Amino acid sequence: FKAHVFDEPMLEFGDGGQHCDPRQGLREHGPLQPRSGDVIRVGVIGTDDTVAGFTEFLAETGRGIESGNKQLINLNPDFPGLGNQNPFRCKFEVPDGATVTISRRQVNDITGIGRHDEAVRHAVELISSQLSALVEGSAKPDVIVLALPIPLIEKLVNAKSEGEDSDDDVDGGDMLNFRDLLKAKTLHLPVPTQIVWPDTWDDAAKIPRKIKRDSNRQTQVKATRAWNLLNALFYKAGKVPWRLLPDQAEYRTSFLGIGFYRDLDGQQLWTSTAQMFDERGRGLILRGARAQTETRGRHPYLTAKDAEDLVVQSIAAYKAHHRHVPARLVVLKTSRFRSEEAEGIDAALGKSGIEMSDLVWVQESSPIAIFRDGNYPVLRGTFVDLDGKGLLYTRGSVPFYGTFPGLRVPRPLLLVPHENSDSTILTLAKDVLALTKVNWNTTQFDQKLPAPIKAAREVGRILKHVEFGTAVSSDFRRYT
Amino acid sequence: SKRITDSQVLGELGETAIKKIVLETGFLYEQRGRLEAGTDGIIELRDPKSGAPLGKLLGVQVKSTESGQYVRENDNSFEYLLKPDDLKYWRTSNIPVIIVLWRKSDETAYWKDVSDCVRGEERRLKFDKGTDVFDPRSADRIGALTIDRRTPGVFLPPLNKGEDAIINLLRIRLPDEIFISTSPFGSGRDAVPELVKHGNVRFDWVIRKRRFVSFFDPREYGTRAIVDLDQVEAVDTKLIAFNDEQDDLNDTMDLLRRTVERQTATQLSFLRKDRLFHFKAVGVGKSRSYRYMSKVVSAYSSKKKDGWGYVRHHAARLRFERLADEWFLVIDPDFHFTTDGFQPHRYPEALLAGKKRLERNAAVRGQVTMWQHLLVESGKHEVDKPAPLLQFERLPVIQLSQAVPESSWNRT
Amino acid sequence: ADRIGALTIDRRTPGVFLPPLNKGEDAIINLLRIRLPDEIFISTSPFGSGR
DNA sequence: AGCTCTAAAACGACGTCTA
DNA sequence: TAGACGTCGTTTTAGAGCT
RNA sequence: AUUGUACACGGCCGAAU
DNA sequence: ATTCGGCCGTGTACAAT
Ligand SMILES: [Ca+2]
Ligand SMILES: [Ca+2]
Ligand SMILES: [Ca+2]
Repeated sequence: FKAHVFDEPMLEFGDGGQHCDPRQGLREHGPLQPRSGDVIRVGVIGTDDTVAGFTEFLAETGRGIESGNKQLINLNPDFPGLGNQNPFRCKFEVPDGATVTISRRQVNDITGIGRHDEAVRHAVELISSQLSALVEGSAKPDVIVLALPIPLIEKLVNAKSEGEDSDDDVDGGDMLNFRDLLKAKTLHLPVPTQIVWPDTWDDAAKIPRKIKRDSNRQTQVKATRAWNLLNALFYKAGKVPWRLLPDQAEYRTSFLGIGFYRDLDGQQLWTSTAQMFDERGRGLILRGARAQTETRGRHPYLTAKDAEDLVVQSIAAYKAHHRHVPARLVVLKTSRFRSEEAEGIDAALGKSGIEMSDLVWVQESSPIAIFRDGNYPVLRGTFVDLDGKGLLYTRGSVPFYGTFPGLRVPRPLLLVPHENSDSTILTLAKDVLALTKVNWNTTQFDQKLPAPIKAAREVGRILKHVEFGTAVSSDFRRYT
Repeated sequence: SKRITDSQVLGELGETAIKKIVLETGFLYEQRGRLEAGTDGIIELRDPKSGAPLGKLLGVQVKSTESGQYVRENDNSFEYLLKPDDLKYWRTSNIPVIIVLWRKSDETAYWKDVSDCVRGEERRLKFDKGTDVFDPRSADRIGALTIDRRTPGVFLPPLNKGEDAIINLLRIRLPDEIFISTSPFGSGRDAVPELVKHGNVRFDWVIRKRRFVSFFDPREYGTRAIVDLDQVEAVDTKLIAFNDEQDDLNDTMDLLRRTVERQTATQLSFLRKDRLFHFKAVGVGKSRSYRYMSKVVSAYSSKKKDGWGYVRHHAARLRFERLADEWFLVIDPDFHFTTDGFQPHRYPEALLAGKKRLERNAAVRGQVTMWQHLLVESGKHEVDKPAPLLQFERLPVIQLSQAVPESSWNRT
Repeated sequence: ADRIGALTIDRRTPGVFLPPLNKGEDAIINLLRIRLPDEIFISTSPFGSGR
């Protein structure tokens, strides 16, 4: 078994600057797409305590936040601030009149409702009306932050209803998710929304767990929270923070990730997709769409014609930007590719003239692993070729971080290409490893899953509550 | 009249030896001329993989002795005392400065940062004879001096020549023949009581589609009514194991699992609810320890803990894979819990989570090595008794071009 | 010689970040903090309220 | 048995006696 | 005035020394 | 739900008897 | 019923040796 270790893929920031870490790359060169204007207007919705609380945190990040662990400065870097080393080259300001306050009576109205499902739906309607008011007026926020208060979090998440669980007496299953439902019901609004708990902008505030009532939630250090939160705010503002540095001589390729999710009843299974490709320039496009078919079932795999329509949409979306079909189409799926699926993909490519294709099943439930000698796991990027099946270590010891940011020995990915695949497993693993660093929901660059696979699952959460046939925005900013 | 004393020759030899060690590591060494003062040379780092110099320099002062013990030398460590002017000059520089002591009698080199002074003393360096050896293995640590851990965004590529890691796969040596035949029954579930009725009983057989597959001869044991004796045949294993038919693969995997279960019944026991091979406890409330070679060390497979009482047994979800026309056994370490050593411990989530959370890479590697040793030893007969049917061999050790800089991470 | 020597002066600080900035005035409070012992003793005396 | 100066070698020019 | 002999500067290790 | 991993629990699916 | 494969969903612990 021949083993290989990939060097960390190169990321692109600012004016063409390159760095292997999103946090340090942003600090040196700045965001890949500079923002026109030096202020990012952020709207805040919440109680007057939380709205004022989150407002000073944005100002606090401007002043600068010290590192939470000086021993590991690369893993837990300090937030620079508003000087020359500003990560996003812009100020996160809450402009006057861009705040909406949830009244104490409104919170008591949501809390007083007995059933958990009815309370969540009533809360979503309340917040949706406030969001509509925020965007209708002259505030014009770029991204809206929902600073949920502690009493609302207990009812909506922990299902606390005055001590006794009336909903559990009904013995219902799969309680509604407030976040997923809220994002689905506000897809028609033109401004992306961000949910923020008081734990992130206030170390003093504590939120108990849903089941372990005594225990409180544990969060990262404040500097790390600011890095991850503001990067999401910057991305949701409409500007791509960083992009994989493109090789000069590479095939124009678009990555399509395919995932599945339940149908809110726990039995049926839809398919959700994510498409990632370059923007013919410095940009990077990440779309999230649902299959337009209606072939209902419980099978975690596509059919012949349904898979064909998925590729046709992806080719068309790519063609809308580059005005030419991609040279290579890499398809990443969460389940093993079958004969009906692969022939469905091939039929779509034949109708479009795509030269090269790769059908990779990204599997996390593999018992195969390798172990070095020592107290630390193998290096991130370690690859083992197990007879046409790639054992890729997307997580592991990171020399840049100086440690391994995990809880146990990391579980590797197993890449199982289909027979109808063009690229060798060595190149496919290199592409998959690179795709893990372009997930903009966080600044830490060692993610287990590639972005198209990761984005497909995130899209499924929101689209679980979207009625079929309803046209929704394909921008990933509305889902991350 | 001109003389070159052995002291100068010894010093030059020590400098040359240190340069040779540095070049063996993979870095670059530059020797300073006559006008050197307090610095014998400069080490420049270089990436072992790409061969690209890293542009990070560090000064080196080499002191050589023909023989003679250092200050307070012992078997584990020794001590050295620096000159004050040399220390001042090293502190007023702008690059890290290391001092390397080279002993010719035993041909040893020990390096230390000149600023790594003994607590409370400015000019004492306590060299640890185990970790301060100057050789390629120390390369990463030397590189750790170049970068300032305070400033963010600065790092260094792994500078070690390579590393060695093992896989959890064990190669199976299948028997050259397999017993295939017909059977009165299409499913073995109804056939099991028929086998229980007869004399000899062994669970090393598979009934899939009215076809009987086994490694042992059905005739020689009590599996008589299970199989049509006339149609019993022995055929090359390549016609059952190494083929493309799906049900053949399923029967091969099931037969391999049952054969492993029977072969390792002395030490292990099977749990069908979780498909878990857990170390069976000998006697209720009586413990067991296992000795394996990795160098012989004991891992303590079965542990009770006081209180109400729970017994943790080491376990593995042994599975089977077919790669490149070869069969491999996959070992996945885990734990099983029993109230008294036999009856499973209900509500084991807390204990399982607590045990798994504190487990690091070294513990899992130890467990997988122990399981590999157990399965390798169980495949040996060493004769009276039938030889074990399945023999497992360790795969050749996997070589990695880069290594984790663990030696530089002792205090992160 | 003087120009060359100025290169190694390292005008940039060794990566140190200073939180505070321009400040107007300071004050203190009459309030004082209390540390408490980690043990208290309770009982039920045969008396009502210590009278 | 540790330090610490002290010997012993070499090179690099440069006053200082010593005629 | 020439011209060794000397003092001064460094490295280099190793010894007799006071401790 | 700043962020993800590991773990635990549960539901379900594909092929043949 | 089994044997082999797999997948998706909701919680806690933790910030990494
Ligand atoms: Ca997010
Ligand atoms: Ca020298
Ligand atoms: Ca020297």
